[PDB]
Amino acid sequence: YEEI
Amino acid sequence: LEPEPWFFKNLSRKDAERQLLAPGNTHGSFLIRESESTAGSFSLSVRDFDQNQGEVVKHYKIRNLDNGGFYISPRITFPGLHELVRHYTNASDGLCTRLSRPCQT
Repeated sequence: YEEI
Repeated sequence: LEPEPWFFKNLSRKDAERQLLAPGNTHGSFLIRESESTAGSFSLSVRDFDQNQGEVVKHYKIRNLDNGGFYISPRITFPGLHELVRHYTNASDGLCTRLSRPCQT
């Protein structure tokens, strides 16, 4: 997953 | 019942990638699906265009608040997924791209  | 155009309840991570990367979709195309990693929560999948990799799909965890609400970053929470989608359609606000159109099928 990407994060902000 | 009557899912929103962006809501793909039972679609897997890999099938989300497959469909978002298929013809008829483009930069910013997105969907929300049940998470395969965190039972009871949702995942956001969005197509992006990278200088290096070309077209790719990125996934974000949508966290649940106890007793209702959602967030991707604790900096800003929402009472519902409609508000979350509207927010990240209006501004990327930390995401890789703005949410543009729901996945076309």
